Amino acid sequence: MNIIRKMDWDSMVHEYDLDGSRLLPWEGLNTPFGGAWCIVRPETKSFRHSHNEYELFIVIQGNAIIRINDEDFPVTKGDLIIIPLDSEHHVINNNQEDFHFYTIWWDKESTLNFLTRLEQ
Amino acid sequence: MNIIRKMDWDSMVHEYDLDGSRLLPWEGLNTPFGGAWCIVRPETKSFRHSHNEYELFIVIQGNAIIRINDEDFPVTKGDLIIIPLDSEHHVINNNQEDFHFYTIWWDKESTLNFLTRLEQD
Ligand code: NA
Ligand code: NI
Ligand code: NI
Repeated sequence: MNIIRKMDWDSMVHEYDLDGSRLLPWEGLNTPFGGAWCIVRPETKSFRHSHNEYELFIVIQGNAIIRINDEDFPVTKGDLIIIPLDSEHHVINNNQEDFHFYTIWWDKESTLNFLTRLEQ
Repeated sequence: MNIIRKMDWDSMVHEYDLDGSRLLPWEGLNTPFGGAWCIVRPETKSFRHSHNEYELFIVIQGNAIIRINDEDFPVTKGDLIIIPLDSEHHVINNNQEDFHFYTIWWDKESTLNFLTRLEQD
């Protein structure tokens, strides 16, 4: 089982108009949530969407405006954002510096699935 | 409820020899995990402990050493670290700049407690 994953900034995967690195798959790691390290590149904005799976953002570097429903939030390093269920959300980076955040998402399914694997 | 919590660094609570900002409590937030934004100050180390709970570190800023049962894991921005269950873990910051990481921890008690809450909600 692998304790450490060194970040490889050369193998980010573009998805939702951002460049990310997903937590999963990770063999041996049983979690009740999913995650991703996300980079919104300068002068861009991520794809807008909503969903039935709880989510929060941990703001790591840079500055962005985060738009939830029709509202905007200035955000910066250290800020936490909880996205309400059924909310359109996306991230706007107007700065000449990459915007980094980590997202964690979870629901009933992911939590039960964690419990099942500890059973088995 | 609160959609956003702006970080105030001054309000961090010192514990295990680091400065932390715990996620919980957060009214109306139901999670199957806990967590915290942690800073190991320059030229300091955190309090070593072991536990049954699962735990993951997301390394945010700075360079530092995670010692897990005496083997040392050098880490930087972007690295992720799983803490094996019951391991003897702490964080060593030998240089001149703050070391930041986010810890997320979880167990059967926290997941089941999350499920019980939706059902009660
Ligand atoms: Na600093
Ligand atoms: Ni989302
Ligand atoms: Ni721990």
